[PDB]
Amino acid sequence: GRYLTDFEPIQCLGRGGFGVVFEAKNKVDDCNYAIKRIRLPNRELAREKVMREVKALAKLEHPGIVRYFNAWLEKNKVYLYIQMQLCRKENLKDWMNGRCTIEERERSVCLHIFLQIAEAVEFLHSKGLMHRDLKPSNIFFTMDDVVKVGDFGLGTKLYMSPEQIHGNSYSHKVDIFSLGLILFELLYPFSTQMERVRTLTDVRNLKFPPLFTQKYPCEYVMVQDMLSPSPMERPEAINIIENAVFED
Ligand SMILES: Nc1nccc2scc(-c3ccc4c(c3)CCN4C(=O)Cc3ccccc3)c12
Repeated sequence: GRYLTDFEPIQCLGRGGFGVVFEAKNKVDDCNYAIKRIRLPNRELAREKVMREVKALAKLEHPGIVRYFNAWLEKNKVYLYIQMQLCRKENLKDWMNGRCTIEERERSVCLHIFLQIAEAVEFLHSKGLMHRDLKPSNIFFTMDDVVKVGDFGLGTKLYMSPEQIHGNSYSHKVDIFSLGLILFELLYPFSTQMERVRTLTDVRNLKFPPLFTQKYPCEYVMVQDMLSPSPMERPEAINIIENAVFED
């Protein structure tokens, strides 16, 4: 089909239960792209849902949202292709892994990163959309270093709000919970992978390393709020963006 004819596959970038993402070079324009292939549901109503979802996402233009290029269908069982700007190999998880000391995690740089994520989320919320899948392995950097919120719309539960885990009804407030943990994680580097999971699961339960609360008193209170078991109590993305910790 169009994919094999117009593109040269380079490598596989990711494989969820949803679909697959490939790096592919367009033969005509010579640029490399990230192309997600999704198996389309056989049922009529489920297909219409997905096709409306595509039409909503295609309208999205924001500094913190990956640039969209094209979407199309191909028959084998039908597949939906979505062609997006190719971000860097190193995602936010990799970024944090390569910087394991306090000196390597400068306050300003970390907050500038978090702010861009938070602004992308605020933009989606204001449109009536939620992200649902905010985690460091799904947060990207463009070639020119702009932070991008990852794949969404159509893995660990470590960043997933309690209500979202339990299959309970939920709102945009789920993204705020995810934001809290990411803010903590940006400011608190880890020696080992096991320390990371040990500490993060505690932070989910509102139990904080005493060195974090003393070094980051303001953002501690903020993270505490964003991590309420009760979604109503979590602040709006706009409130977080306008918080005093992002003054300068
Ligand atoms: N863009 C990417 N660059 C490098 C590696 C990877 S791994 C996954 C992606 C990626 C990122 C974002 C998105 C996708 C793959 C598919 C759809 N999409 C979105 O952000 C959703 C969206 C679709 C259409 C318009 C706006 C947003 C990736």
